Amino acid sequence: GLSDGEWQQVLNVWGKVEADIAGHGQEVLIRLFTGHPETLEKFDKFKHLKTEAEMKASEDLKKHGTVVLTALGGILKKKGHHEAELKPLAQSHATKHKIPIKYLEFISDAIIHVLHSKHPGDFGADAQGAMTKALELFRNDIAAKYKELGFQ
Ligand code: HEM
Repeated sequence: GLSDGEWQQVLNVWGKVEADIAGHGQEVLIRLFTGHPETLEKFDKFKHLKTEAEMKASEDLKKHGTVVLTALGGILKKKGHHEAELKPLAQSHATKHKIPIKYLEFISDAIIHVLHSKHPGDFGADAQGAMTKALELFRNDIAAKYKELGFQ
């Protein structure tokens, strides 16, 4: 649950992402894959990537980064009223991709890391607080659907 002022911070930060969605999406996935190499094994189309240089050179990884952040941005713009947008993603990630909630924690922290890396000194403590709360809400509502499905 976020206040109006917190949502305003989230959507202000998101403007930074929308200026370069592919570059942000690429770096988020690279941070996930290099920090948590077990996550790469869930992607049949990226498991061939052995080095970060190959990851950086992969145009399909940048494409998928655009898909991921476009979906997340659509959810964030609903300011919590995201049941219709979130349900299909919860279902596909639990039942088809088999993504444990832990990996959603990993990618949430990766987003925070990338924002500081690309905007050092321009991602203030209030903005980090609000973005963190928004990603916690996203993860918590996914977790509720995971529990319904019995997925661990
Ligand atoms: C912010 C969190 C995430 C968002 C918004 C997101 C979004 C998406 C979307 C929109 C798709 C394509 C449609 C679909 O299959 O539902 C997708 C596919 C997929 N996601 Fe995610 N995802 C997220 C996190 C993760 C994480 C953490 C993992 C694994 C560590 C993951 C694994 C996958 C896989 C394996 C696919 C299929 C890729 C393919 O072969 O095309 N997702 N995701």
